[PDB]
Amino acid sequence: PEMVRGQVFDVGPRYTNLSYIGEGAYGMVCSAYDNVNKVRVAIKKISPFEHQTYCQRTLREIKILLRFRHENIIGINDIIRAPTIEQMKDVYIVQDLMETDLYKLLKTQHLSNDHICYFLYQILRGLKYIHSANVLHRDLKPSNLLLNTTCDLKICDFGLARVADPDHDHTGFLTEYVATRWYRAPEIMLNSKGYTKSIDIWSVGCILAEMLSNRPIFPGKHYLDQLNHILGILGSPSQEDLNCIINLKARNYLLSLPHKNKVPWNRLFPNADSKALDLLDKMLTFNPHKRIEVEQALAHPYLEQYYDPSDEPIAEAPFKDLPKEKLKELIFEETARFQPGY
Repeated sequence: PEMVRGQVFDVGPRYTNLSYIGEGAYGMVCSAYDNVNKVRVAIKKISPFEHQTYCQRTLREIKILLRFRHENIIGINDIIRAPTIEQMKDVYIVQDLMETDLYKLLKTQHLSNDHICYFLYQILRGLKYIHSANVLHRDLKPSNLLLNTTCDLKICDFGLARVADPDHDHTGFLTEYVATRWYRAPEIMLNSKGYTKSIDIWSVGCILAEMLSNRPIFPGKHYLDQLNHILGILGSPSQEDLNCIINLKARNYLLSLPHKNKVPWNRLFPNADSKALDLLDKMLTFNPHKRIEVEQALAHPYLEQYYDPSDEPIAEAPFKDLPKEKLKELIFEETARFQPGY
């Protein structure tokens, strides 16, 4: 069995000539030569079975990626695992090799307005599909937007995804949250569990801002700091927006802050296309009920050269506490289609 950094990475005989990429979110990633399709691919080794949280996230990711089929969403090409539950200790997920990601690109490359426009279009087209499936991604950020050498953009990492549940979105002030801090919507810190589509649009708006300047717009260092970054640019919420926040601790926190005026986008982003900044404003709207929706964003004048709703498909099959032993069996079942025979 082939080794990579002295750990087993046994994908053969189909996958050979391995090169290390990284130590992943949790699990090692290599490129490898696919000897069937005659192209290099990406492979991630996952070893989740001792922990119910890792079983849950792995199962969730696999079920979603296998159900989805869209040019702006990473697909699963193959899944390698043992023929029996008892022998199954790792799972290998095979994807198209994506040479970079928006995180890497932003650390080194100035993006043209044409690239920003194209990347935003692709993000929203993929997101239209995800949301049409009643799914929230909940961890959109540059490193979760993969790109290949022709700049095809594919959303990945559905580990924190959920079925949308607006009727159970409410919670109290300072309720703990798991998704990446810099791309969290203001309401997460105030009164939201992140079970509405508007959570994802905020993250997209953060990404657009980042594309414009190569720097995160709201780099908070700790839970409440993230909200305070947001308010520093958007300015104090209006009375009407505060009236929407019934929770007293959340509303009173916002009323305790000194009045702060809006920082105009065109001062933050003096080289930006004016239509890009109009769309940015609408995605980075404090009130989630007033925030633009994905399909509305696609129809925005900024994207008019790409907008084509007939070429922006929706999902055919929208989605509607298990011990790790049951989750292992479900992962075994979910990966069965890739085993030799059919």
